[PDB]
Amino acid sequence: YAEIVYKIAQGFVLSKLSSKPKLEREYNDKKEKVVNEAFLAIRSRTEKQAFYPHVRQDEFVDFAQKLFQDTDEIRSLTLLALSSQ
Amino acid sequence: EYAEIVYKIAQGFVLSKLSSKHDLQWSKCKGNPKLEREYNDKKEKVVNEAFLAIRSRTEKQAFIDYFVSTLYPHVRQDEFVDFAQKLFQDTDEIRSLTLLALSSQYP
Amino acid sequence: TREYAEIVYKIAQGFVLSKLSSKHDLQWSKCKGNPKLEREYNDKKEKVVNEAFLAIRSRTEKQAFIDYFVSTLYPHVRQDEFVDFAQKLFQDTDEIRSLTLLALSSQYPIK
Amino acid sequence: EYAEIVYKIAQGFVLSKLSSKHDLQWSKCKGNPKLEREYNDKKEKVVNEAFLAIRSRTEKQAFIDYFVSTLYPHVRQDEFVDFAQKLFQDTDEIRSLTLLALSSQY
Amino acid sequence: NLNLFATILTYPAPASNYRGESEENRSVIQKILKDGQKYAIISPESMRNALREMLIELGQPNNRTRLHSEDQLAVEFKEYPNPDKFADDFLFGYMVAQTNDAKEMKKLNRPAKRDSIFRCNMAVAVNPYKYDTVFYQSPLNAGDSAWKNSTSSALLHREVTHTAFQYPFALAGKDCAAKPEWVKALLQAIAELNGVAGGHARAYYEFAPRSVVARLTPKLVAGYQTYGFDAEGNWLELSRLTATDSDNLDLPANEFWLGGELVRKMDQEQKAQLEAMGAHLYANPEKLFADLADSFLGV
Amino acid sequence: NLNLFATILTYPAPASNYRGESEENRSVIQKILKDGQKYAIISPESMRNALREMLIELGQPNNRTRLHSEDQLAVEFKEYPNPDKFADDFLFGYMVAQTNDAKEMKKLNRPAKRDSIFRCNMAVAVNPYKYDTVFYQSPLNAGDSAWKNSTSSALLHREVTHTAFQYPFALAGKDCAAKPEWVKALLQAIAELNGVAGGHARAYYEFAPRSVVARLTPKLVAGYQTYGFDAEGNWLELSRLTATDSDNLDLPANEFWLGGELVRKMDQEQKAQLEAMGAHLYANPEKLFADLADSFLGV
Amino acid sequence: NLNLFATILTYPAPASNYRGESEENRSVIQKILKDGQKYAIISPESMRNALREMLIELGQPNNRTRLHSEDQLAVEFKEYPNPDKFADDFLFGYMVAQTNDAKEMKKLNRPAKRDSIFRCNMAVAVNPYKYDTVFYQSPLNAGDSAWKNSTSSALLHREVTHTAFQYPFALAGKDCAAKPEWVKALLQAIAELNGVAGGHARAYYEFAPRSVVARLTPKLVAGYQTYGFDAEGNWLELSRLTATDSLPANEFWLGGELVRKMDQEQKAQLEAMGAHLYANPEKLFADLADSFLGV
DNA sequence: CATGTGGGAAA
DNA sequence: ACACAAAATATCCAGATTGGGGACACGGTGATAAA
Repeated sequence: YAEIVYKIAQGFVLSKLSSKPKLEREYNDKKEKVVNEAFLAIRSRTEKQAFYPHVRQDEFVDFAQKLFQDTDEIRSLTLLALSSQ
Repeated sequence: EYAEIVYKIAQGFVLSKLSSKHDLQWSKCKGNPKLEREYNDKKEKVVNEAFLAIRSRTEKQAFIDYFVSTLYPHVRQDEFVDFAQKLFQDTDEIRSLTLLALSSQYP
Repeated sequence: TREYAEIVYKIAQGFVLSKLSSKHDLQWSKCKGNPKLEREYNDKKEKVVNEAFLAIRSRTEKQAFIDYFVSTLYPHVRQDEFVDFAQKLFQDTDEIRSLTLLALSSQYPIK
Repeated sequence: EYAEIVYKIAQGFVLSKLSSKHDLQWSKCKGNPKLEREYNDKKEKVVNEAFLAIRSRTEKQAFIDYFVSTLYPHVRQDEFVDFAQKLFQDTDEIRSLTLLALSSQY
Repeated sequence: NLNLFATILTYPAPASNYRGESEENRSVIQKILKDGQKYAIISPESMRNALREMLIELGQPNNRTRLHSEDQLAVEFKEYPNPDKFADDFLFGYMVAQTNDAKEMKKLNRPAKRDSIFRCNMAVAVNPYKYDTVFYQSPLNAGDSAWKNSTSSALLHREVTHTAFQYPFALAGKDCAAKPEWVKALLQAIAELNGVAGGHARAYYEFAPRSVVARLTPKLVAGYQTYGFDAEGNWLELSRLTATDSDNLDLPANEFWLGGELVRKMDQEQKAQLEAMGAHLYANPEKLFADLADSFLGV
Repeated sequence: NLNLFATILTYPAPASNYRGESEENRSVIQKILKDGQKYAIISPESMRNALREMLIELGQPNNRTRLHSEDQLAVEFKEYPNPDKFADDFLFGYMVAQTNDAKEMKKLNRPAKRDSIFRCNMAVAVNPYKYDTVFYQSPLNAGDSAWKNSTSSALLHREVTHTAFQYPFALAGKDCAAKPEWVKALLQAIAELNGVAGGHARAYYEFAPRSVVARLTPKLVAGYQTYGFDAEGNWLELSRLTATDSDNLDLPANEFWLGGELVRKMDQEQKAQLEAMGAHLYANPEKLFADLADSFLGV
Repeated sequence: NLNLFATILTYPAPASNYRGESEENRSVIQKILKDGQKYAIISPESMRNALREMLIELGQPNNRTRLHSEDQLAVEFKEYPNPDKFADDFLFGYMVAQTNDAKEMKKLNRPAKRDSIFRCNMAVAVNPYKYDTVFYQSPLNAGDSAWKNSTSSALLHREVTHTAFQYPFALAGKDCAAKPEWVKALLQAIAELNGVAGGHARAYYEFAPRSVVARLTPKLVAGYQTYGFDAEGNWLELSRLTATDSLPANEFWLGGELVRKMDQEQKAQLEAMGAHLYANPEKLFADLADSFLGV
């Protein structure tokens, strides 16, 4: 289920990028570097801050998964987002 | 390729840190020997600093918390999954692998 | 591996020489004409090699031998074959322990 | 060729161990007959205890680890790797040569 | 009625009890089992020596005594070992012969001691060995040059394990003339065992109380048991099928078991039903050997 | 209904069985198999002697008995053996002779007994040998020189292996007039044999009940078995395809084999499936023998 | 249609059936091959005797029988053998007469009898001999001196080998008047034989069932087979270089125990080519004997 | 009877 | 919600020593018989 974290991270990063020819390449390269500021803020968390295929089932189930191995989740957002840039 | 990934990420990390500290593209060093001497001095300083940093902490969660945060691995677009799923023995062995890779690069 | 056996011998002798040179700023290049320097040189070599040999022989185990070898020893510089040699090492280590014991114990000065 | 080096290894081990333990050499032994007697009997004792220790534990790991003792006498400069590989692989004739060399010194 | 089979285990505690030897400065321990793991053992002759010592503790005449004398390991051997020796020689031990003197020591007794009424086997650690050691000491010298020991101050090592281990034993009930006086001493001694170690100055370890499962049958030396407990020590799972069909289904009967310390486990329901078959009542193992020794013996 | 086959294995335990001799002070063990490893064995005459001893144990007349005498191994011969002996001579053994007196002791019986009624093979450890040993020893010296043994107090070694081993046997049904009474005792003794070793003061273990694969059919000695089990102890993998198809496909019949202790393995549905054809019902081998001796016999 | 060849092997087991003698009294097993390795063999006479014994076991007449008697080894002459003997003499058995009795047994039958019909060969251990041995015997001495044997009691060695061996055999189809009834019994017996050794109180093993292959061809005794099986038992390679090229034809093979190997795809293609549809070796001799026979 | 060596990666 | 930046330099153990002593099996036995 690590691939799920990879997919959600990549999709959400692209969503923020879309929210707001070497010119096209440098634009994407510099903008993705800009979005890294949000991640260093998120990876400053210790336990308590900031809290696709389906919505009903995940809240019924994944909510339990989130609260028992939250220590695992720290590697996900750190390792996966960094791998992009 | 497993261990090759560790070697590549360590080498890329040391090169990236050296480029951040001092000008990159070593081929510009060229003939002036003093440039080689200072380049090697900075290289070994960075390498042994990382060596000490990883050596003093090799115990489970703290080790990975320092390893993932301060190192910049490759993309491994989809091949990374197997690297993540077997993380327990992966860490148990890559402590030694990373120590060996860092120790390999001295002048 | 015979190639890795030569690697082990070379890295052992290199570690011994480099540690002696760094710790007591002593160079064999000044051997000629200073026999007393030869006595303290051999004394320092005895001390360092004896300490290393006792430390390595003290315990035998997978994790202890592996992490002591990777921490307190600095291997030589090679481009790629380290992955092959290491991966061959991790299945079986006792022969590697015997080989490194042989290489380190061969460093004793004669008489 | 390795038989000669094994014999030299055993002889050097015996002489160096005796000299280190009880500070005796050949010349002062030649000094007076009592010292021949004492040095000779102690040499018999040490070679006998070594032979008794080595006569058992006949397998790969046990023989290798008991070979770890004696401080690998006079291995000297490793000009030749074939001893490290082929002889470690054979691990049988080495025991016979070591036993014969130890028994030869009495 | 004429046979007695049992196995005895111990409490967990750190135990070194070094037995081996090595110049490598590590007092090795004995390992025999081969399943990818190492198990520590205790050889039975040490337990035999402890039994002899305890028979010495109670009033029991003996012909063999250990003396503390010149460095060679020696025994004061006293009188001729006769089969009519009250405690030690008759119960076990043998009468050796090299010359056998003249006319078979005046045509007395028999120098062939074949029977050893106490049958003993080695113990198994039932816990995998760990490569841990202890850096417990450095030898130190003398300064006033009086009774000077080894010249230098050496260093060495030792290793310990946190383990609990069991052993089986058995004996056949044949004689009733002289045995009843001496056999009772053996059973009392077994309940209490003290020693069976190299040096009790460190890691003194005793294995007196724990669960026991003695079994007496007129089956001419036959045992359904396996002589092994679990890591937790609940070996009784195999008897779960055996106890249910005591009355019917062509399986062993109700008087087919004995109890021990393990009965004090938390559950109680099947202990109430198991009471209808076996004598699972003795909470204290020392009390068990007081009763079932009487039934096995003549009185 | 005229032949009986079986192969029997045991429980896991350490075994000493000191047989060989060595100047190097190590009682070696016998190895026969060549697959790159060594295996421990049992000589058949050892279990033959054990069977003789337990024929003595139950009330059974005999002509052979062991006595303790001068160091030459001697056995008391009692009356001259005759084929119409009760337990020992008729069941096995030959009346060897050098002179054979005059006219075959006045034409009494015959000096040629064919062979043992039942034939057995040596056992195989079915577990690789390991070079482990026990430093179990320290002989001492006499103190008062009274009945003193050898002067010095030397050191030596011994080795053991944690192993469980099996052995086959078979017999043919020829006589039914006097044979049944002693065949019953033979089967009862086979159900529980004890000994078959030199050292029982140390390293005690019993090895009769572990599983039975008995067979009795009028095929005149046909064996589909390989006389080999696995480490986990079940061999039904290759023989499960053979056990079924009792009605057709010319495959070994239903009342062709018997059960043992392996039937108590966890799963039961296929046990019920096999129940429809074969007689795999008896969990205890001792009960199995009491029934199949009657079935094989006339009554 | 008139000749049948076959080879038979068995299950692994220790060895027995010694013949040689030693000055220092260690029983010795036979050795033949001198190429740096040893092997154990069995002379054909032993298995011929065992086959005779099991022909006696089933209801079959005979003029020869072994009697247990005085130390000298003797065999009962019984009555004058005739070629029309129902089981044994017709099957095989050669008689040679020094005097030729009276006028060539009264001008009857034929004087010298040709065994023929049945053939045999060596049995080869197909596994090298090893120097392993066991010292076992510790004889007894009488305590009452009643029919006492040798005075002393000794300790001597004996050796065994964990081995399984094979042997070939053959027979030709010449007679069909009275032959089939006895040939059926002969095939039943050879399908399950036992003994062929002296020591069966110890070292008991039986070698009837294993992977058997037979060939019924009018080749006049020519065999493509090398008469050798795999040490591990997977001798099937000789079939692969042959079966795929059907230059033996389609109906030039049979099957035995080896057919129950887990692989099945090439079994199907060979089923349409060879009639090795038998998994039970006993069943094989029941049917293919009829094909060898005229009816 | 004794010391030796370099350089990159991605939507 | 726009933009800006995410640390910099020196140093990472020092010295002394690595078991000591006594002992490595005792006795009895090596197949008889027919070709």
